[PDB]
Amino acid sequence: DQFRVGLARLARGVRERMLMGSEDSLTPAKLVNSRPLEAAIREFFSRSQLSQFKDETNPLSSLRHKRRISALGPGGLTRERAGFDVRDVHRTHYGRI
Amino acid sequence: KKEVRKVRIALASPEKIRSWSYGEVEKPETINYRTLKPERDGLFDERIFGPIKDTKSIVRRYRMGHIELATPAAHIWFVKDVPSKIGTLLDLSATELEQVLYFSKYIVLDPKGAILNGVPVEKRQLLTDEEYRELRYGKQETYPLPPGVDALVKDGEEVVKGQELAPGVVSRLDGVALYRFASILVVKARVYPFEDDVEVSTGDRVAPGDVLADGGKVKSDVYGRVEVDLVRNVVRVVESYDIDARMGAEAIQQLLKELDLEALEKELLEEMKHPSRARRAKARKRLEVVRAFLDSGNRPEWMILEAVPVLPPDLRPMVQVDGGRFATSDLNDLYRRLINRNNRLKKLLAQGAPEIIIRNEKRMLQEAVDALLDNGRRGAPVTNPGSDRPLRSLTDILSGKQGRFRQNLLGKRVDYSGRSVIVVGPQLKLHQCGLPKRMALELFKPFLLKKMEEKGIAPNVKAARRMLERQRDIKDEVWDALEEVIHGKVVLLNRAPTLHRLGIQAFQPVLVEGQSIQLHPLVCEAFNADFDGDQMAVHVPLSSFAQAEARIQMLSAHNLLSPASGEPLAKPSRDIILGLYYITQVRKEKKGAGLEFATPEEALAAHERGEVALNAPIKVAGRETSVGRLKYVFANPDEALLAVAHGIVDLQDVVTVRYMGKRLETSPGRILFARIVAEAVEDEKVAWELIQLDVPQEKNSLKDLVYQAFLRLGMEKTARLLDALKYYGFTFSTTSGITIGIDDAVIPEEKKQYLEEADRKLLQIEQAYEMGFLTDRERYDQILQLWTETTEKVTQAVFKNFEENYPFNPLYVMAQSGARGNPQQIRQLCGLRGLMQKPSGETFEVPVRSSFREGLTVLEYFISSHGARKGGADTALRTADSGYLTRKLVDVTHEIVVREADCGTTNYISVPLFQPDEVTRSLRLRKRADIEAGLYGRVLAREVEVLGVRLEEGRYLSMDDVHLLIKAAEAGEIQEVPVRSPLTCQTRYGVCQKCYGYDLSMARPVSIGEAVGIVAAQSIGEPGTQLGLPRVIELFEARRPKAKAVISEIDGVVRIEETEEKLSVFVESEGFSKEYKLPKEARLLVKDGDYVEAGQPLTRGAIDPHQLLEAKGPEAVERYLVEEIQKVYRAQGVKLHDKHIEIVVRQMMKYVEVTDPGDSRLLEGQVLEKWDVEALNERLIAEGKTPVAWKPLLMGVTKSALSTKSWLSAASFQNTTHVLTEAAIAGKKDELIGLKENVILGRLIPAGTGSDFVRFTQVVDQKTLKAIEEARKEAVEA
Amino acid sequence: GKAQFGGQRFGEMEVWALEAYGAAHTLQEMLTLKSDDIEGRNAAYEAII
DNA sequence: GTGCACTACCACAAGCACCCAGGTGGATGTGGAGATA
RNA sequence: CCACAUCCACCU
DNA sequence: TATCTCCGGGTGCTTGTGGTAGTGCAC
Ligand SMILES: [Mg+2]
Ligand SMILES: [Zn+2]
Repeated sequence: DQFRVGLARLARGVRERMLMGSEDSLTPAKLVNSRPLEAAIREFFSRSQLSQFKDETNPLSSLRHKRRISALGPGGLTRERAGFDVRDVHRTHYGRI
Repeated sequence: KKEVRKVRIALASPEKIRSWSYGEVEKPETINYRTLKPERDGLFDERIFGPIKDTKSIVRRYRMGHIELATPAAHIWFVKDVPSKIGTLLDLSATELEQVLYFSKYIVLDPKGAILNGVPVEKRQLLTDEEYRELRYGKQETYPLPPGVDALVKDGEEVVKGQELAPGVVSRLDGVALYRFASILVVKARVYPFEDDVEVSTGDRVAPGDVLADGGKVKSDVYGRVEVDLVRNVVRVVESYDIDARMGAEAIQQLLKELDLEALEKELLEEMKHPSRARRAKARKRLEVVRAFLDSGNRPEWMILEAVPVLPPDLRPMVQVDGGRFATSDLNDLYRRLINRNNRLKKLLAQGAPEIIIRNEKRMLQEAVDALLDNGRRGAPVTNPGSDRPLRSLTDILSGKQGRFRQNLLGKRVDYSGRSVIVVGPQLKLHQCGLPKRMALELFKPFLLKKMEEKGIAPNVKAARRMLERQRDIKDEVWDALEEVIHGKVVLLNRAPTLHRLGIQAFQPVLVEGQSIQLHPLVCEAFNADFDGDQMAVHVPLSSFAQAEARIQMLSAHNLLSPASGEPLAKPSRDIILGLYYITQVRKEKKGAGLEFATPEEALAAHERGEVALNAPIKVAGRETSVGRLKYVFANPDEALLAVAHGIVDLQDVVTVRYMGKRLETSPGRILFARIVAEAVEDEKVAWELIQLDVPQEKNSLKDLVYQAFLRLGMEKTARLLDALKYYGFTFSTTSGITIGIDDAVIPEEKKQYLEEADRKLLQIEQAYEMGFLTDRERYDQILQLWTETTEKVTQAVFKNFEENYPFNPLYVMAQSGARGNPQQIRQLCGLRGLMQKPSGETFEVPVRSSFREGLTVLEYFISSHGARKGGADTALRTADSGYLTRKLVDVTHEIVVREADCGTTNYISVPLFQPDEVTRSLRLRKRADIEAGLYGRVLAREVEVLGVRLEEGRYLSMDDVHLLIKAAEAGEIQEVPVRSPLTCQTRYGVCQKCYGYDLSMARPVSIGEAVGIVAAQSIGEPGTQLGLPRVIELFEARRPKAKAVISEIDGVVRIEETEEKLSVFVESEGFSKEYKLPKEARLLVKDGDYVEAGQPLTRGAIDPHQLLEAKGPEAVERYLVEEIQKVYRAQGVKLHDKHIEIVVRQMMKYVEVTDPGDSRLLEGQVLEKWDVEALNERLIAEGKTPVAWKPLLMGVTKSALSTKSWLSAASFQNTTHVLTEAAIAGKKDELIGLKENVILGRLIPAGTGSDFVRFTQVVDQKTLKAIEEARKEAVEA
Repeated sequence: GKAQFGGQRFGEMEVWALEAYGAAHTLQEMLTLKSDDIEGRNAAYEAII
């Protein structure tokens, strides 16, 4: 998802460059620039909420941190202050959660 | 030198702003990157705020700047507040008219409006810029004409709609068309030819009847402007007269320039007194604002701001972070933006005047000013793109959960403090705590430096500091000096959640080796501190004044009883209770022979021989005495304990011991406990009479013992008794060997068939459902009832088995004593945890048959996880709700302090002793706990003699008096006790000593100067976290319950009509009848024909406090609130006294609103006591009998807290914006009464030691007193 | 923080407990002398030395 | 003197600003396009 | 220098 | 061409608006 967001930004950039650009033999450089997609990927892998510091206290800690499921995320899905209705477990969690 | 007494807040004139600032900032250049010095005259200029190099830099912390805007602007607070203060001072609509005038292209115009545009005379209407731009200059139309073509209309032709000005040109309205060669100009004007000199020149605007030109020959006919064209020698007069033209905040200023408050006030009075309440509501709403400006000095002319103040640079600093990058507050960005926009506006106004661009720039500047003053009220200006975080404005600094008020009211940081994990301190005394030596050395560093400077450890303090800076220089002499320093000092220990007053406790530190803080076990309940890894903080008071305070009134040895009730908190804990129960228990096993012993005197030898064999045990259940009492008789307790030491008899053995005066058939354990009590205290007779050596020492027995010892002995003796009890409980719990194994969770066999029986019944109900005899709800109720009955049956069977078979079972022993566990937990361990609640709130149909002694099935564990998650979430949220409630109560009640001479209150409350309704119609005595919580520690209103004892008026009710009154009520002498209460106290700010009462941490009556309000609020709020709560919220914050119960307001009789649409209950009286409609769900509780009184609940349900107050009165609603609040706390087992609830209820309704006006408006509500003072001044002190007829108004806790005379507490409590705006409209000289304001200012607290009753107390020793008194008497000559 | 441990919080609940007692000078010095008043804290340090 | 419409008052619905416990430890993050040098 | 944001934990 | 610089959930409140009954004009 983050990669396709960066790809959409790059698509807007290349469309603008083509609109400004006049000639045609400019495919390598004058169309695509790596800055938007690379910036988006780096931002996702650095400052995202789900990309979080590894807990290497012991192998069990690392494994559990690797197999954790979060209802939270970017912010538009689930948020801290009010989540009382969804905190309770469900009858379908049997064997899955 | 003079002391601060009042704090006044008011508006600041532009003259005041210019007086504050030292020069003006013009450049939006904060600081150059290359030159770290300030760049120019901008936000950090050197000469505008003071020297940045070491006067110190502190001048830059206080010197302010200013920006002189070329265009006036209005404070966002006075235009966007919910009552728009500018919008209510003027006759302008707040929501749309004010802002469309204040931002958009709209015009308001006072002076001239006589011009006609299809609308009558204009006074202050709001009209769009288009129609005003038209009526400014008449009605103008322009028509280009092709060259070389001559039109048919000449220069002076009147034209109507439809006239052909040319073969292709036609106009649309009546006017005059001027022709050129090369265009057509259609004007709505009247043309007059003339041939003489002009009287009115070009530019002047004229009124009808005035001479235009040619003398009296030509005169004006309508309003408009005169234009003279000598080409045809004609004067044209348009129908647009001189009318003002103003826009933006400047326009508003003109309004505020021309508004006079006295005439507006008189007009408001005249137009408010006559009409009904509909108009007079808003009339008084704006009249209060007008009076606020009029009486407070500062005029509203400067209510909008011309010069914007600029905060000192250090209050908005730019700091290097790393590699030259600057971190800056949003204040600098907002100031830079405002400066740049103002400079652009000045330049644009200087160069040229393109009207539309100028207007856009004016709107932009106004938006920038508003964003600087407060961000978020209109749009959301943000930082540089890429970081969508809104800028932080002045309001964000002020308001918010983390704002200037909530960081200075608290003192968030302390110098001499530390924190560490806590461990048990069993070897410590109750007035001692274990402090690690490294943190103790660090905390007492200056004292240690002084002490080692006193001796020869170091030459000077610098040498001592460099000696102590590295731990490799530590020496035994340093440790000895540190021990000498802290010989008498005390430290304050604190737990992170400070729920009540006992969360802070003083202790005498003892140096220990380690990293953890050693804590006495007995204070494990005063703090909510176990030893599972929690940490506690330590603080070190410095001044000898504070040291004396901490050692006297905050030492843990002096705080043994609760402030919420009389129950002690230093009671023996779980392990001590277990040990004392084990030592003071009597065992009985079996009787195997003829128990008959009273009659036969030869039976002694026969039964001794039987005990020699296995016929009868030593603790045999004989008729009169056991063989143990016969075999062993001890002259003294020492002999019995020495025989126990030899293993002959256990501590749990019945035996005859000759005590000081009697022969007792008791156990050596009970005798040893009695001796422990007798040696802990000095005298033994009192110790013997304050114990009960005939029962096992359960936790209630220990609590009663501690309370009696505190009452009859004092402070030191109670502490020593507690220490001895703790030590012996530890020793005997250790030696007794209580262990828990899987076999200790004994499963009774009978419960087995119980399940079978239930199962059979279950099956029956099942088939009862398959025959159609029951519904789903009926079946669910039957299953729930059956399972909840068999659960109780299994619990009873389990406890009966434990009593009968294994008296010394660890689970049963812990359950009987107050050590740990509940019968429900013991059942879950050994019986069954049947019923489990569904997440929807209901309960599962299928129970859990197994227990933890057995193995739970996977499904049962998955079901119990539901309850586990529910409990976790409920804790994690109800804690927050309880904290919010506690903050509300503390802020509303913080002003109550007992400062008093005994008020002459001939008023009281009659506390009932009988429950008015436990059945439909019956009276029974209230529970002992409720009566104790209502009566203990009160002051009798008047003398009462109930059982031949004269309880004199003004006597504090001790526990013995409460017991005597309860016994008398049981006998049937009295039903209500008249006692003083805070609810009837006449003290100005607080309650008096008599009306408050007698319950404290001590027993003695309350000392004068104690802040009873805060301790009351803490006592109410502390159990909330361990708690229902929404009911408490809706009672404290007066609201309308959803399930409202209909009540009657006038006495009468009940006439019930059962119409199927809606039941009709009629309150019938002699001259009138009232009717009430009750729906199907309205389940009432009255019978037809019964007499009904005012306020009597016709239906079952919650009662709205407001209508109850309107019906019965203040006292009735106060009693209802107190009882309802106490009900929920009783339901949870919490023992909370009524004094605190009465304090909060009195603070809840301390407001009245007058009906017959005196010297003020009518429909306004303020303090009851102020109105009482005004009435006393008006009727008696001064001449003029003007009754200020008021009615009491009941408002919630939040509303009462917000509406207060002192603006500091209200601003710091809930909402800074509205409170500060209200306190700025009228200069609010905040008198420094109340503890919150003094905390804000940091001065001495009016309560406690700072009370003027004890604030100053001259102290002189005997010899100096004798010398000065000798001087006095020698001044008295001869 | 990294340089020195930093002071312990005193919040408002601790303030409420402290003024629930009669302690007024303790609160006065712990809000001004030991917390904020720079001249006060400097003078107190010098006097204690 | 009564039938009719009228206009001021009231219960109900909608838009809006404001609340949402205390304390501690640790970790990582804070620029991309235009314009002028 | 410690500002703010985000995340993970610990004690209630 | 390089570097620097510009490009929500819940509660109290207010207001509104059609509803509703007192009262003004016509039968
Ligand atoms: Mg703990
Ligand atoms: Zn009193």
